[PDB]
Amino acid sequence: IPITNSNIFDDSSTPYNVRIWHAPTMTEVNHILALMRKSTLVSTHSSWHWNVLHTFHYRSESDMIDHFAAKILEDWRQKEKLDKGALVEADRVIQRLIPLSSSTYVQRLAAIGALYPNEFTENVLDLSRLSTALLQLSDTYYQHANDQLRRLYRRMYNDSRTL
Amino acid sequence: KRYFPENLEQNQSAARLVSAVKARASEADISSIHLAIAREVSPMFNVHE
Amino acid sequence: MLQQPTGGYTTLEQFAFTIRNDGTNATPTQFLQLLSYEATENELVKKTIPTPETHLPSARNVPGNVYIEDAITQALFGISAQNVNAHGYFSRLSALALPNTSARLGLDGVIYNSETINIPFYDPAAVANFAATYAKLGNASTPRYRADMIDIYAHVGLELAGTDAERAAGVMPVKRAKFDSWEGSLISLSRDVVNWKILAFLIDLCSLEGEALRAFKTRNRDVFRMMLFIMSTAVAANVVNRKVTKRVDRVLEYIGVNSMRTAGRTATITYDLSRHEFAAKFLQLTFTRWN
Amino acid sequence: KPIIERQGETVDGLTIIDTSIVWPILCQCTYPLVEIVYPDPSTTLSQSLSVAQVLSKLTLPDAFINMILSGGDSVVMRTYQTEADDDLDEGIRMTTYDQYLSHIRERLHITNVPDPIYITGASTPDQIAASVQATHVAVVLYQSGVINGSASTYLRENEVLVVMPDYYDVVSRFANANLQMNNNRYHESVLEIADIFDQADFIQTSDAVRQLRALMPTLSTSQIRHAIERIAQITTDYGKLTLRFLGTLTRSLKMQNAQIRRIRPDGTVLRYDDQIDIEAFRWSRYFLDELRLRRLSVGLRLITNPRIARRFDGVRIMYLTDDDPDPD
Amino acid sequence: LAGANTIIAIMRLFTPQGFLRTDDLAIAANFPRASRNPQTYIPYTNQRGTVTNEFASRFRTIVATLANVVNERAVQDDMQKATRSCTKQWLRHLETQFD
Amino acid sequence: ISVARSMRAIVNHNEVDRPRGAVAPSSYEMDTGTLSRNGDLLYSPVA
Repeated sequence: IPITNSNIFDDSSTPYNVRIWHAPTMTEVNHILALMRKSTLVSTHSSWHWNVLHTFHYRSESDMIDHFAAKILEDWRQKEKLDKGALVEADRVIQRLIPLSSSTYVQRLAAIGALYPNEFTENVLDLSRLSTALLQLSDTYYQHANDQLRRLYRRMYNDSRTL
Repeated sequence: KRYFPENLEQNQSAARLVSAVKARASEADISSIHLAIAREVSPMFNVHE
Repeated sequence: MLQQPTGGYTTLEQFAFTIRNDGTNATPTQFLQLLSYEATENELVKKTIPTPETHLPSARNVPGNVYIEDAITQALFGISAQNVNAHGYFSRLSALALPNTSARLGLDGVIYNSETINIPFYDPAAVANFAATYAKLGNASTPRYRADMIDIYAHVGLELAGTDAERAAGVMPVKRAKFDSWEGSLISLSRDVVNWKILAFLIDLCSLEGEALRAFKTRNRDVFRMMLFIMSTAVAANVVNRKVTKRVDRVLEYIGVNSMRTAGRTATITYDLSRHEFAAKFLQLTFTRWN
Repeated sequence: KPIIERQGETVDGLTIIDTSIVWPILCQCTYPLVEIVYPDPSTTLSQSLSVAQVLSKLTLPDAFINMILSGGDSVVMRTYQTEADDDLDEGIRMTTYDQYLSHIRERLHITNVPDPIYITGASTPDQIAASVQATHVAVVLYQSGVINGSASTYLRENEVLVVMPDYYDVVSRFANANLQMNNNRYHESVLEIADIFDQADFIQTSDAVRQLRALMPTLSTSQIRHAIERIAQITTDYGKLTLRFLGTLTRSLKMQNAQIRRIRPDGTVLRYDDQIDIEAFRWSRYFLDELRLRRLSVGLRLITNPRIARRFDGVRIMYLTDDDPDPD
Repeated sequence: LAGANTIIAIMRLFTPQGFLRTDDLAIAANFPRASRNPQTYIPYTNQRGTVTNEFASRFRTIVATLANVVNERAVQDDMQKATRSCTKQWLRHLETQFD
Repeated sequence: ISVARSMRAIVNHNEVDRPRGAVAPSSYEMDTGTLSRNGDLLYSPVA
């Protein structure tokens, strides 16, 4: 199924298209996710809606990092309340997307988000251009890693397949 | 002759590049070739340029 | 009509697993000493292994007799290119799983319908338990049954290259294993380990009891760490060989982490898509029995 | 040579696109609608297996000689004999940064190799070891502030040739016990690409082919060209009609260790990526077949057996006359 | 230079290849030389490997770096941009003829 | 010289047994070993 962009008058072409596989049992999921390697650029995330696995399919590489960041942002938040202790309504537990077959930027972008580096804020975080401003923070976090921190961030970069 | 072709030239886009190499071609004169190999070792008295 | 004294068919000289290298023939134990390894920092942690499903496939009626043994090895360590094999007479095994059956399993590696004249076969009572576990290998490519071709490999690398100091904690650092070689190497061990009589081993695992299972696992934890090494180079990402002055080393990229396509191509043994499902179904089934 | 390229060529108006062809489609032509015919698959499937069979046996001889060769070559380095001259080959060898930029740097991008590092000076006698580990080949870069005698002794049996950007003088960048190092007492020879790599299907490596290659009379580009030429005539097809229609009357592309890669938007050959590139484009296998590469393995044993080699070298002249007819 | 490093790099492509040799078969036979010391250039050695020929490869490197200067020159025209492409069918053809 | 050998002088001597430099066939030119399932050629056990 093709997803439409948020606005009604923004009649442009869609960034990505979502896909729904037939998969009942557990030993099934393991098949689609493994066969899902060696295939352009695709993404899944942690849990699922209706209990049926559904992956994302991006058009052009560039139009991946701008969606992959729009989610990593709204998940640094769900772990703000779950860190202080509060009955959170929203469901997925971990919103952060998972890069299956993917490029190279999304790697350096996947690891930086996984280990929750940000602190609080709440100053009407700019929704547009959030992509690059987050990717800039990724680099400078590395220019500080005291061996031990470096060791891990260089691993999740090199791995990038497990949440 | 066989300088610049790789062939399939004479073309419309090549037309400019074709004439540039053509107005640079030296003719295979037996004596002119020998004079280049000989000037390499022979002593001179006039400052040629 | 051989029998086991609870020493097992492996406590016999009839069939013994020996690799040929070094200009003479040697036992697996002598070989493995050459495998020296370091670390590259990607932690390969031991997961849990999910139990298999009890349902046994049906051995569709078949006249004649297939070499059940052949295929078991011809898939795992098969060297010569093996085409799709997800299909086949691969479950005639289950026809031995029931109590009173006449179908017998000979030596050499065949499955006769009726015991015939002049053919030595394993004991009809201890071949029953071997089936109620391995006939389950019939459904290896049925959707909703196949094992997972990723996590088991973590289990595999902790076996042939895991110093005990590590396994006792369940976690180890990804290793890069290099031994010293000769010519064909990796391909030569395959053409070698293929004809080994694997059935002469697996039968022992499902019968021999605690007395002669603790003693069995001690003398054979090496015949296992041999048919586990070759089965591993069919997965590794690289096979590039380092050079000394006159010496040659067969560095293997990442033992214990599973990729999807062979580093060998031409240099080593190669798997196929239909075989990736198969190796996961074997490796999963066997580990529960072993460990 | 790029695939999709607008070079000066026409396939006879098949490169010349033309509009104005839309007018017959609307007001001239008639269609079957306003019984249908379905074409047989066998007649179009036959044309494919033909134009695909002609292609394989076309470049077959070409790729073969380019495999027995390609073993390795060149890279002129000098080894500085250190010690009380108890050697003609010590091991402290080195080349220029110049020779390295046209022979070693290209092969190190076909195989995805991290670096290699820089010696620099005051570097540990295991930093060379730490690099060569993930490099697969022995090589380190340059030297600035003269290195210690601890590291200097290491790069001798481990070879690991050090590339120098300069060559004016070398005995300024080593601290030593003072024997043979004086910009002299060095013998300069040639190295091998058949030595400093030997990957799986990348570079041909075997003592059966190594011994074979060390016999020929120093080939040029013309000697090796007439080689992949005499081997052509030494060995209706709907395809023979097309083998002629084709431009077989050229084929001038030096394909030593030819590989399939994708230049960026402009012109910089990318490293073999993973997710974006397909599978087969990893290695070349010298463009030979999978089964035909395995037959080569058994044939490489016949070509080196003690009984086939019947050419003998050296004959000693003497006058012993007296006969006892001996075949030996 | 600090900023003209690219002009110095494209310029050094004129450096000679061969060694200089002190000719002896003239001074050993007492031929009159102006000099004070009999010397000369060569000017480009000979074959050293089996199938390398470094002189041919040195030229290949020139063609490689001299290609980027042409494949960068931003032209303000249209067909003069089409002549920028049909120049490599001369820049590369010529390098093959050299080997 | 003479690497292609096998055997020589297939005649028996006037009065003695072996006629000097006589070679007997190699013990390998006369051994059919069965083929393996994966690999394809090998000799006999010897023990």
